Amino acid sequence: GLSDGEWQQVLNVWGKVEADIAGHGQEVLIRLFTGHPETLEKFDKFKHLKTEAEMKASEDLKKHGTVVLTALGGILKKKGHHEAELKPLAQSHATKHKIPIKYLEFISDAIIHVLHSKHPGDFGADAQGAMTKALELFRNDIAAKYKELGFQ
Ligand code: HEM
Repeated sequence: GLSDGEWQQVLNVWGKVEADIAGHGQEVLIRLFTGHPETLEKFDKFKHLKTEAEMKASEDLKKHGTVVLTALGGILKKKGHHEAELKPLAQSHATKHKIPIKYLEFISDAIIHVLHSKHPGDFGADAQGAMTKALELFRNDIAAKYKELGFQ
């Protein structure tokens, strides 16, 4: 649950992402894959990537980064009223991709890391607080659907 002022911070930060969605999406996935190499094994189309240089050179990884952040941005713009947008993603990630909630924690922290890396000194403590709360809400509502499905 976020206040109006917190949502305003989230959507202000998101403007930074929308200026370069592919570059942000690429770096988020690279941070996930290099920090948590077990996550790469869930992607049949990226498991061939052995080095970060190959990851950086992969145009399909940048494409998928655009898909991921476009979906997340659509959810964030609903300011919590995201049941219709979130349900299909919860279902596909639990039942088809088999993504444990832990990996959603990993990618949430990766987003925070990338924002500081690309905007050092321009991602203030209030903005980090609000973005963190928004990603916690996203993860918590996914977790509720995971529990319904019995997925661990
Ligand atoms: C912010 C969190 C995430 C968002 C918004 C997101 C979004 C998406 C979307 C929109 C798709 C394509 C449609 C679909 O299959 O539902 C997708 C596919 C997929 N996601 Fe995610 N995802 C997220 C996190 C993760 C994480 C953490 C993992 C694994 C560590 C993951 C694994 C996958 C896989 C394996 C696919 C299929 C890729 C393919 O072969 O095309 N997702 N995701």
